[PDB]
Amino acid sequence: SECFCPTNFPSSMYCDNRKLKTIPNIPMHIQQLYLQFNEIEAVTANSFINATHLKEINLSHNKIKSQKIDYGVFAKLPNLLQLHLEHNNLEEFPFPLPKSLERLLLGYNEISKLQTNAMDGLVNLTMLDLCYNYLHDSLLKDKIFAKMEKLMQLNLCSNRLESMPPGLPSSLMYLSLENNSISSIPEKYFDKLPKLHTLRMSHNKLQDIPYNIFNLPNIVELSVGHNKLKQAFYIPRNLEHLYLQNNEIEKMNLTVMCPSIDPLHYHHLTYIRVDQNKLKEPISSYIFFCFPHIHTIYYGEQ
Ligand SMILES: *[C@@H]1O[C@H](CO)[C@@H](O)[C@H](O)[C@H]1NC(C)=O
Ligand SMILES: *[C@@H]1O[C@H](CO)[C@@H](O)[C@H](O)[C@H]1NC(C)=O
Ligand SMILES: *[C@@H]1O[C@H](CO)[C@@H](O)[C@H](O)[C@H]1NC(C)=O
Ligand SMILES: *[C@@H]1O[C@H](CO)[C@@H](O)[C@H](O)[C@H]1NC(C)=O
Repeated sequence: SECFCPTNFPSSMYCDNRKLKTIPNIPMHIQQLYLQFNEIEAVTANSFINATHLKEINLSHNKIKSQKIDYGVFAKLPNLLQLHLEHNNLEEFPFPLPKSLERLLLGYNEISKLQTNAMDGLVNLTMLDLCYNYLHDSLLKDKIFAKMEKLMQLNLCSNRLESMPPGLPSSLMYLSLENNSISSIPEKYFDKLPKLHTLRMSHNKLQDIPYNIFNLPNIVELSVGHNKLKQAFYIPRNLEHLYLQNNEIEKMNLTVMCPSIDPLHYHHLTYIRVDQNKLKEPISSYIFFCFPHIHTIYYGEQ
């Protein structure tokens, strides 16, 4: 009676936006369970005991605390693929979790603790969202993501990181580190991240980055706005979108951006954003000969 189970979508149960204080008893045939936007504090075993076929649980926008999640409640679900726990009051990374897990969303919590080996076995994880938490470098230093060899997307934005996370898996394609306090990137950091397509590092403290740190063969989006960069750098062939707003750039040195034109493979660059730098004039018109696909250069004010 508290939830709605449509007869035409019989494996789905909607318990969302109902001011629920507790998770109701879940029938055994339920595969998609929506409990978001409630006032739930605890996740107890008694609610899930027969619900062995759960593939997706949304518990986002609740008041769940780490200490009120019963041991094993998620881990005993052998087909759980997706777990949403964003917008809760979690202080630590939840464990144990089932190894079937593919997508785990933990954004907007208070995660400041991450137990040694908490990520082990999550070898099927493709998406991990930890944005808006309290992570700091010591939690990540032992290469904790390294065995997640299917991980495609890692969101670590709006945390308390001072360094680039070490030993990220080589599968990774999307890395967000926006709104941390990262100031350098170590020399060969990207050597074992050849699949990186999207790198978001806006709102950090980047300044004296290595020459050709961003010479990345599969990068498509590079977002380094609101940092302290003084110079342009070599644009890699694959890049399409470049976000450089709100840095300390006096001139975009076109020769550094493009030292040679190869007319058999033109660079893919399509979009540059450079507003709120210290540029006196537009970039040299010769940019269009190295980057023939440029459709927009946003200058705003400087
Ligand atoms: C779940 O089913 C078991 C039988 O495997 C039963 O003992 C238990 O009481 C049931 N739980 C419910 C209806 O919540
Ligand atoms: C991971 O995914 C594949 C199917 O894509 C499956 O065969 C394998 O059993 C899964 N591993 C775990 C530990 O759930
Ligand atoms: C940075 O993160 C803090 C919390 O860590 C948040 O309040 C702030 O808005 C964030 N800034 C941006 C630009 O996202
Ligand atoms: C471009 O960069 C090179 C090396 O940093 C330098 O020799 C040259 O003067 C620069 N050209 C400009 C700023 O127009």
